[PDB]
Amino acid sequence: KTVRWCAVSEHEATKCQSFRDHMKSVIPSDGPSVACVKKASYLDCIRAIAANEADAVTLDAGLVYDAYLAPNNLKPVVAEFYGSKEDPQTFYYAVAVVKKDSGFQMNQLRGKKSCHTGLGRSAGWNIPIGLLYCDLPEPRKPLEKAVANFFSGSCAPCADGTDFPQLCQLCPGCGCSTLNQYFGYSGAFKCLKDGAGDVAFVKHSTIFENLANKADRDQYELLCLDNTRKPVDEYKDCHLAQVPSHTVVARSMGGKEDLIWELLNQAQEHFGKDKSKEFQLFSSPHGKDLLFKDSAHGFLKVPPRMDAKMYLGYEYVTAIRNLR
Ligand SMILES: O=C([O-])C(=O)[O-]
Ligand SMILES: [Fe+3]
Repeated sequence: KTVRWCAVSEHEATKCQSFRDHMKSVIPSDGPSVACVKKASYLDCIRAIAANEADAVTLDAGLVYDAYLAPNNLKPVVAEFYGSKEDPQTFYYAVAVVKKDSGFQMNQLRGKKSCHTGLGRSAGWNIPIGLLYCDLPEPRKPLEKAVANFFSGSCAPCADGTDFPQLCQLCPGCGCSTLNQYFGYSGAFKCLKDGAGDVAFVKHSTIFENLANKADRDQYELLCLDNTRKPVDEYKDCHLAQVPSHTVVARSMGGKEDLIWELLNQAQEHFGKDKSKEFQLFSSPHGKDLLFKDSAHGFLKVPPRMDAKMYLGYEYVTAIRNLR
């Protein structure tokens, strides 16, 4: 059958079209195929899947939690893994990247400018805001406003700029897709690189995906929880938290989870890491982290009928619930 993949905005749509075309060039007419459904935000994708208008979309773990809530109740079916095929990692590190010598520690973030990957995402929001919660000025609810008040300007993609204007000060409109150049891991990093923000809440691989030369990376550092700074290569001993890997989600009823796995498992063999000169699942000339994360090395099938809370784990679920 055909898996209707939900692509968010034009860059992902282009990659999705290529995914469909290349799969059809190596997969038999009776094999798994992919169709593309374009949406403006992951939120529209979640709704589309619940409404039987699409079948699959890859989501950051914080969003996987949101997708599980009523009335969507989507479930994780295929997880990304990082690191390498030999040593698959079903988690990653949330870090706070800053420029060398900017003069401030984690406990001095008040009044600084922040670059977030997006509202509700693991490394860019849930983890850092959860750690800074008590530092935020009262009233702490709504959370978005308290965060806007704490920093002196930010970019929080997907936030409502009408109600929380300061959250889009660094990226007018707070676009929830790659149409917003400061959206996502690499978008938040660019926000820091360009000088718009003072800190970028991203993952441990982010700076390495954007600066190939160590000499350039040496101009950046990481904020550690003990209020000290360390080189970007020392993230294992200077991170905010470890979080679950991104996962493809689907409906619980008539969700096609078996076909989604068949599609992706065959796809990673044909177009996975370093497999093809024609197409790549984990990179693209059209942008970074389109459909799947560039840092992913493959996919693993989620255990039978597992729901979001169980997949995420008690530690991360507690982190989200405590923040809220
Ligand atoms: O984890 C995050 O912040 C993301 O995926 O954007
Ligand atoms: Fe993420």
